[PDB]
Amino acid sequence: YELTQPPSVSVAPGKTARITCGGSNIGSKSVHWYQQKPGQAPVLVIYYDSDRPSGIPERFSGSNSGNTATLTISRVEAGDEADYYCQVWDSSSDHVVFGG
Amino acid sequence: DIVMTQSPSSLSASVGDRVTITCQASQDINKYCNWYQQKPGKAPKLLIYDASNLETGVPSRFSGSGSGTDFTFTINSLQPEDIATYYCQQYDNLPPTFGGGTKV
Amino acid sequence: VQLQQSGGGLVQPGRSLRLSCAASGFTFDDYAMHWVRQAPGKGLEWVSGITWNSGTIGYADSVKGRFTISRDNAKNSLYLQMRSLRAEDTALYYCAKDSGRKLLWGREDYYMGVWGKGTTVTV
Amino acid sequence: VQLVESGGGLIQPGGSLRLSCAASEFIVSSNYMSWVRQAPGKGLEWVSLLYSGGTTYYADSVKGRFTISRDNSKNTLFLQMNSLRAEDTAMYYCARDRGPWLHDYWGQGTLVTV
Amino acid sequence: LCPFGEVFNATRFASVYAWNRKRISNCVADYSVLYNSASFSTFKCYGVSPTKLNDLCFTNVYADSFVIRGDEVRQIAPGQTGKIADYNYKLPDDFTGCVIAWNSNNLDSKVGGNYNYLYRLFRKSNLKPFERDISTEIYQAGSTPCNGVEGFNCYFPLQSYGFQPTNGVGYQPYRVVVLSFELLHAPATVCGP
Ligand SMILES: *[C@@H]1O[C@H](CO[C@@H]2O[C@@H](C)[C@@H](O)[C@@H](O)[C@@H]2O)[C@@H](O[C@@H]2O[C@H](CO)[C@@H](O)[C@H](O)[C@H]2NC(C)=O)[C@H](O)[C@H]1NC(C)=O
Repeated sequence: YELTQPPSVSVAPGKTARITCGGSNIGSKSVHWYQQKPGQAPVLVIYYDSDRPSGIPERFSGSNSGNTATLTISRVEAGDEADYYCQVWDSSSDHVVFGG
Repeated sequence: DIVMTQSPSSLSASVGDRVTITCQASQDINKYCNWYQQKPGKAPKLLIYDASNLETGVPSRFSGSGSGTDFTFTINSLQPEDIATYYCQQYDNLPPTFGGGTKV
Repeated sequence: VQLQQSGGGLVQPGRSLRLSCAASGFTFDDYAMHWVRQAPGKGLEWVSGITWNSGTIGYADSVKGRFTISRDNAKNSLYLQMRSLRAEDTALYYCAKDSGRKLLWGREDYYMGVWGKGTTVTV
Repeated sequence: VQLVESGGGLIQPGGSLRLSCAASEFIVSSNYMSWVRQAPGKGLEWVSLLYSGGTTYYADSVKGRFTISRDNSKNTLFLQMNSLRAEDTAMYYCARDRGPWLHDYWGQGTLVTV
Repeated sequence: LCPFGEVFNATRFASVYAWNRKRISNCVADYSVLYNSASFSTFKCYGVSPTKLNDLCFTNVYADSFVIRGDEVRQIAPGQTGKIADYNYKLPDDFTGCVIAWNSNNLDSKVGGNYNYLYRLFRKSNLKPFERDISTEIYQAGSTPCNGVEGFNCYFPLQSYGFQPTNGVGYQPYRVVVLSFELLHAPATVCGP
């Protein structure tokens, strides 16, 4: 529910990228990652734990750990930098939280 | 039919005293308990609806609370204008039933 | 698939507005629709959502007793009756589509795979 | 807003009398109009309720003998009391109900004696 | 077989005013298991027998699902009068089908209450049978017209049920499923085992 991802990623071109989603007992829940480029509608980079949708680059890799889900982008191509959000469903709160 | 037992009746108090009218129902009227105020020789006017909500215009002195079977009505400050008769209505069952009434 | 939107315009504070989201391509009655609003220079926020059988998933804590969401599977139309708008409501409202499985015996999870261009509302 | 009532008086037992409930700033075709009577020196008791669509409900004591109808031409509510007994002597009010039996606004009232 | 589980086992249910209509065709409908289940508190059938459901075949069977409070299950009948039977969901006088209701206090009732389930209270006319009205416009309660703002004589046409676990019998949420067996105008598609 209390999703928290630091807004500071400055991965050098070509190097592996890692984005962490902070949530209490986040391993039990399913983490969904979204990417929104400026002036563009957000897209679904990753929906389930380490489960990619069709027609996306292999770079985006997810790993929902016990307490901190991680979005890893290996072999970062030139550009392709935008805002990334992790969202989960809280059954107790009965509303979707997108974090920040 | 739900019996809206209302007590005390013909209650009299000094200015400023708080009066707590208790109106109990035989069956669960979960939150449906209206309170009406009838001035002498005039039609009654509603004060509290759903036994918590205060009708627009009504002074904040009047207040109602309670749910389930037992409900309570409080005029708080006893304004001299408050002298009237108060009724409790279930308005939920098909034969809506008014209480006995209190001659405050 | 395409999700056309309409009804976005400047609204005086305290008034009401209705947003419509026409849907085409996919089976409207076999997926869950969501309303997501994004303030300028801010993150995403989940407003409302309705499942396949016209069952409202829920509302955000802020917009709870003011916004009512409805759908019409006959004409593939999603609606959001905004009411009593305030300054905070000013944002861009997307019309996303959940691509998850049918929710049965609980097991509720939502991932909005398909989005659409939103209609800005100004208060 | 106002609900003027008229048509009271003295009626021979077993006679028929119809009351009138004039309305202003209201549409009798809506607003869940109703009638509430009060016996002299007694408590209130519900009599009849008219839905906006047309559905009517009557109290068991006044069932059959009492009929409620509306006239949308002039925004008036009518209560045709076919048969009158000694108990029917009371004060009749027509009230606007926000819900089914909320009675937010009340009429002036008319007196009926049998 | 036939898709009936999703109707009777959905996590969420539609509201009365916006009741969902599920069209069922080209299936083998086993109504016997529904009647066998003791969970369904109400299984009243009009113009048909529970055993004849499998024996007699129909086509274009519709399923209407909505949640109402306990004491309003009586208003779901071919001939009835009520605020939800005249403005939310009205069955035809010649209705031929079964109405299925069962308590769901453990699922729908929120501890603090929610606006997920709500019903229409104000409507000028009476709904025709098998008609739904999802319009949300400010109701006008008098001569003076009303704008978008709502105040005196300006009422929102919908009110929300106060479903809570503390509510007693007669106010707890009850799932209601209405099965409409349309006459075999077309070739039979929904036949029993
Ligand atoms: C609706 O669900 C009930 C519950 O059964 C199970 O519910 C979940 C826990 C999950 O395990 C589902 O796969 C199950 O269906 C059904 O009731 C019984 O379901 C079992 C399934 O093995 C079946 O053998 C029984 O005969 C069912 N009891 C009956 C029919 O009385 C039910 O069938 C489901 N569908 C409907 C329309 O109610």
